[PDB]
Amino acid sequence: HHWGYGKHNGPEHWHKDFPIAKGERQSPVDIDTHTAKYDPSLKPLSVSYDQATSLRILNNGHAFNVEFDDSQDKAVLKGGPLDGTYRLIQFHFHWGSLDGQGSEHTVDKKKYAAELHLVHWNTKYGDFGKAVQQPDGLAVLGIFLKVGSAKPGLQKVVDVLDSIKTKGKSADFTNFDPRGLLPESLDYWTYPGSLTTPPLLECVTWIVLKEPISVSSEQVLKFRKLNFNGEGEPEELMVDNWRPAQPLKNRQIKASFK
Ligand SMILES: NS(=O)(=O)c1cc([N+](=O)[O-])ccc1Cl
Ligand SMILES: [Cl-]
Ligand SMILES: [Hg+2]
Ligand SMILES: [Zn+2]
Repeated sequence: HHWGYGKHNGPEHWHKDFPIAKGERQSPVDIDTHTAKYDPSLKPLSVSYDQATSLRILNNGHAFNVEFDDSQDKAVLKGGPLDGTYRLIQFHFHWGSLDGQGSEHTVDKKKYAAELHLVHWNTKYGDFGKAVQQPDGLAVLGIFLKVGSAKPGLQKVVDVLDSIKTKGKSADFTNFDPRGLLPESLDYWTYPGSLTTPPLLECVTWIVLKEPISVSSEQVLKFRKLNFNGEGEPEELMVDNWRPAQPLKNRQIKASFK
């Protein structure tokens, strides 16, 4: 009985094996744009993905990960609310069964069709493993996806999904440039949070971009062809793999823009 997104193992059940699910800084959260406050103390956000080196793509049972070689100082996120440098290790998405839902964070209660998460670990901690034992160990750059015009830079990911349909399958995925998945503006909202998936560790500084990227209906439709199940098992489409908004509690969301 592994955690998942179904009726008997979904978000409302996670707290049993992962008590921190009811913690003080859980993610995602609803971003109330009117309550968010512009923060002058925030420094310019820096996303440097020019040397990013992808290795492979994997269906892990709850989503698919595009993994990067993080053994060297490449693909780094710094500035903004961050102290020091954070290194990109992987990115993945959360999406719905319909265009009207799919994102984890919401904006004034609005749900987007999907949400992209670029995961980075604080280099001061040596590696990802040690980083997730720290309150400021991770930084996730979140980007909303809406259905409209296709995103050319996403097609290479879409076309390889047919090879990793079921849980456990992986495939080489080199030379993929994540810069092609970024919107024009880096305006963002930021707050202290957690992993949105078990173990739900509270080590994340969330940086959610205001401007969504547009992807085509065809592209998201292919995301929905993936399977939660492993090969040879009854088909359970990989859809609605998103956790709903959690209590903001003692937290303030800061905006990088006026
Ligand atoms: N959703 S997330 O970005 O908080 C996240 C997801 C996973 N995952 O479910 O593979 C690992 C790390 C992080 Cl920070
Ligand atoms: Cl597991
Ligand atoms: Hg999983
Ligand atoms: Zn995620």
